[PDB]
Amino acid sequence: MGGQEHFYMETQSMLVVPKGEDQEMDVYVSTQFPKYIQDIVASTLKLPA
Amino acid sequence: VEKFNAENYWKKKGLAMVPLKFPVGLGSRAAGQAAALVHIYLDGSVLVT
Repeated sequence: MGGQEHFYMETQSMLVVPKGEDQEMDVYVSTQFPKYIQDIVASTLKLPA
Repeated sequence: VEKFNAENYWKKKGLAMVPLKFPVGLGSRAAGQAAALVHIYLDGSVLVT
């Protein structure tokens, strides 16, 4: 049995905006799992959640 | 200051002392109500507002 592309009509898309205070980031992203986005971004920046 | 003012015609000193009772409170119980929202993320960090 062959695979299959998700083929959501909206491609992968995000905007990451640093606030400029206390290394606060806001992440606007087309995802199904915000808490996971928060984790991997915080980890990558070595920041608390 | 009394000594000074007896010896100086064009320059005078003065002293004063005032007391304070400053009451605190608003008109009703409802005016003093207050609220907060606290999250604890899975890394243990806290967000409060």
